[PDB]
Formats: sequence, C-alpha cells, structure tokens
Amino acid sequence: KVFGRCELAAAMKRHGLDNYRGYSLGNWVCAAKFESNFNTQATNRNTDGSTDYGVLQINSRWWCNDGRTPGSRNLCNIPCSALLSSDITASVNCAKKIVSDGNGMNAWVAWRNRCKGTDVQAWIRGCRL
Repeated sequence: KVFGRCELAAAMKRHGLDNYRGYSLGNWVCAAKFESNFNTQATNRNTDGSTDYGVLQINSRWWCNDGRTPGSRNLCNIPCSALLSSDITASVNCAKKIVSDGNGMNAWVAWRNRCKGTDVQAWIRGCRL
C-alpha cells in the first residue's frame, strides 16, 4: 500500500507514535518518506546480506526474521514479511522497540541525514489530525 502523507500521519498518530520518546509526528512521517516513499512494500538489500522491510525499512539483522540473514536476532519477534502489510501495526510496534534502544531515531539513516534538525512539522501541515 502506498500511503498518502496525511493518511499515514493519522494512522501513526492513532498508533501512539506522536511524541513517542519525545519525537513528534513530523519526525516519523519524514523518516517514512525518505525510507520507503510511504510504500509498505518497500524492500532493499544491504551489503551485509541483511534486508530492510516496509515503510520504516526495519532491518533483518536485528529486528525481524526473513530466513536468510545468518545470525539475525529477531528482536521484534516477527517474520519480516509482516512489515510489508497495508496495516502498519507491526511496523509501528517494532519501530517503538527500536527507538527505545539507545540511539533513538538515529537508528534510521535517512532520518539522521534528511530529517534530523529540519522543520519536520512541515510533514503534518494541512492534515486533519
């Protein structure tokens, strides 16, 4: 499913991501834009052999099981294909563990590089939330 900017903002909100660990909604929406272009079906393989899945591009080295990443840890306890669904619930629950992990949203490279220190509020402007 390719979400609309405001549709995604609204679902993320409803899912408890707004201000989750001090990161406002605009942060989450910006990171989703840059990680997957709002497409829940986005996948990207990494040099290490791991793969990023879904709207939030969650890595199979640590967070989910895809059956082909040796030494994966499966911290979110889910198969990686669950992260590709039209329903963002598992992506969200998993992102919440990730962000609680220590480095915050810095875990997301596009967030760090394209979102961080920018006017992220722009991302939810005009939305009915």
